[PDB]
Amino acid sequence: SLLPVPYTEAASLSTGSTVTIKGRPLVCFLNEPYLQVDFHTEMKEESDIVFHFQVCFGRRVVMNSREYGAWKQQVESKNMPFQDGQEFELSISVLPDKYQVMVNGQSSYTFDHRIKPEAVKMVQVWRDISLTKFNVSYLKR
Ligand SMILES: OC[C@H]1O[C@H](O)[C@@H](O)[C@@H](O)[C@@H]1O
Repeated sequence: SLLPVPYTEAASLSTGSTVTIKGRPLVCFLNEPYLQVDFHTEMKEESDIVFHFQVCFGRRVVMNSREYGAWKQQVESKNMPFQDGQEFELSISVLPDKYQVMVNGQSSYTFDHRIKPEAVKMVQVWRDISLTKFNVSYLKR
């Protein structure tokens, strides 16, 4: 809807930064829609990924990083706070030791930094969703 998907935005992250994403799945969970959020080191899609967050609605969540063109140790979670056919609010906060992911205001996943957050230069949100809001908090030094 509001914003185009794939959605790409140049960004700068550091401790205290928050990325808020608002959207909804394009189809019911039965058809297994996906949602993917990648924090890139460069403005290009082929660049490395500091934090890869992929949701298979109703199934699982996978997190990883792509370093020097290679995927690393994948982390899998079965925690599924997302609701079928519902708008969701996803917020990713940058803590000193890791990323904390909140879904609709509830802590749901964390991922220890593998690469310093300062290496991020772009964020891309894509797959099967309509995007209504994308915001990066630049209120701290
Ligand atoms: O999430 C999908 C993507 O990240 C995983 O963590 C890795 O195993 C990659 O091989 C895979 O292509």
